[PDB]
Amino acid sequence: SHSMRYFDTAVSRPGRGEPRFISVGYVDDTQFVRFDSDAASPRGEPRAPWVEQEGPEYWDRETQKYKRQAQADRVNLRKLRGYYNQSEDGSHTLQWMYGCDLGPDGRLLRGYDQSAYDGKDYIALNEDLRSWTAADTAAQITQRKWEAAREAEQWRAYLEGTCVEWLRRYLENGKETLQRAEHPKTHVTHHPVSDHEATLRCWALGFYPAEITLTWQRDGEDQTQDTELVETRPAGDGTFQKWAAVVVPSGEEQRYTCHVQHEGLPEPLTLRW
Amino acid sequence: MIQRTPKIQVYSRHPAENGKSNFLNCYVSGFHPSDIEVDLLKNGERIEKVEHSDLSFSKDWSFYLLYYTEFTPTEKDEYACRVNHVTLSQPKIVKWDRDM
Amino acid sequence: ARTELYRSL
Repeated sequence: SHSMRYFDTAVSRPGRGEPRFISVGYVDDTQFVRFDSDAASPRGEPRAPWVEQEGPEYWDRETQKYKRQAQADRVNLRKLRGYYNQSEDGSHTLQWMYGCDLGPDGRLLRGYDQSAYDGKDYIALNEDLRSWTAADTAAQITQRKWEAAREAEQWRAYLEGTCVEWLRRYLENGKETLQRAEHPKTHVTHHPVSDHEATLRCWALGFYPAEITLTWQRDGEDQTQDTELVETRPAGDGTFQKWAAVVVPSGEEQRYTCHVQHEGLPEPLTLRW
Repeated sequence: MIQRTPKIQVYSRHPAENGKSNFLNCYVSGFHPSDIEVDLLKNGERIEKVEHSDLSFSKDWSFYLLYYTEFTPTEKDEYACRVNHVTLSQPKIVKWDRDM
Repeated sequence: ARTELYRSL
């Protein structure tokens, strides 16, 4: 499913100024916007060409919203230090993620609104968009407040409404990239690895979206246990890269095949050395 | 706090060709908290023109960043990524291996 | 686009 997600990070830095707030937004695996409270004149800024075309009222309003959330998070960090009786000397992190996944009917499939403090879950909106999960006593304080304020009903309306509406708009305006997979460019390399063994490495480069599967089989059998697989990584131009490698006895290379599955391939590819 | 040590990958944007302009990448992921120092090195010397992606994080809340710089590889030049973080007693240096 | 709903803990 297509998805829109915002990732917000607020970090206190006592003795080094006020907390820094950074936010990025994505459609699927494409970033489209950033905001950084430490920038010279902090603004929501485009990072994809399909939102650069949104007009000046759009960017003014997004800027406004970011600035108000940054302010509120400086307060949030203070509050959290108090809830946990933390020292004023320590640095702390509050992270928030919210957004929506788009269903086949063009409506909300799943919405998200959740948070972590110092790397661990704090409070999250439940999948029913009606109720909250608080991880500890401090978070239960926020929960009770938010229950009494009907915060979940407000979030529900945003997630079902605006969030999906904007996602759909972005997907249409960006369709040539967001709705069109770029297939992986694939090849195999061979690296003699001792006097009698060799590494075969199956490469997938230049692909979008990031989801991919690379597997080595020997005699048609998955070598799951003996395959080194790196984590899929960004190329830096909006595409991704991955490889999988296996160490084989020299001369047995022909029994090995690399299998590539990706949404941009109509049938899985097989490569061989 | 939860702390998590960074994973590191060093690699080029495009397959490397001696004398063709390219980008050298150092991808740091899986780490918490978000303060991290990442330098790109040429023959052991800090490269000054280095940019990085905007701070983001994964489902498990761990952070990721891409540090990158334009470069033209040659046979002789050695490149590397130097990473420090609170979880490390010493910096990690991972060499660019064009086969990885 | 961002929500108008600001988190206040």
